Amino acid sequence: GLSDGEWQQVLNVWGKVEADIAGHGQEVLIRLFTGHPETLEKFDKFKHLKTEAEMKASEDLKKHGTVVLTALGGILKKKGHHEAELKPLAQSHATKHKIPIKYLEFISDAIIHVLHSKHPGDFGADAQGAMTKALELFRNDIAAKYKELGFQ
Ligand code: HEM
Repeated sequence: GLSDGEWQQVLNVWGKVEADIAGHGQEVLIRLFTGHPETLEKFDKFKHLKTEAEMKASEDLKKHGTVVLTALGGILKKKGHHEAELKPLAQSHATKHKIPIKYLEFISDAIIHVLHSKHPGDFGADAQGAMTKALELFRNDIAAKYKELGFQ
């Protein structure tokens, strides 16, 4: 649950992402894959990537980064009223991709890391607080659907 002022911070930060969605999406996935190499094994189309240089050179990884952040941005713009947008993603990630909630924690922290890396000194403590709360809400509502499905 976020206040109006917190949502305003989230959507202000998101403007930074929308200026370069592919570059942000690429770096988020690279941070996930290099920090948590077990996550790469869930992607049949990226498991061939052995080095970060190959990851950086992969145009399909940048494409998928655009898909991921476009979906997340659509959810964030609903300011919590995201049941219709979130349900299909919860279902596909639990039942088809088999993504444990832990990996959603990993990618949430990766987003925070990338924002500081690309905007050092321009991602203030209030903005980090609000973005963190928004990603916690996203993860918590996914977790509720995971529990319904019995997925661990
Ligand atoms: C912010 C969190 C995430 C968002 C918004 C997101 C979004 C998406 C979307 C929109 C798709 C394509 C449609 C679909 O299959 O539902 C997708 C596919 C997929 N996601 Fe995610 N995802 C997220 C996190 C993760 C994480 C953490 C993992 C694994 C560590 C993951 C694994 C996958 C896989 C394996 C696919 C299929 C890729 C393919 O072969 O095309 N997702 N995701």
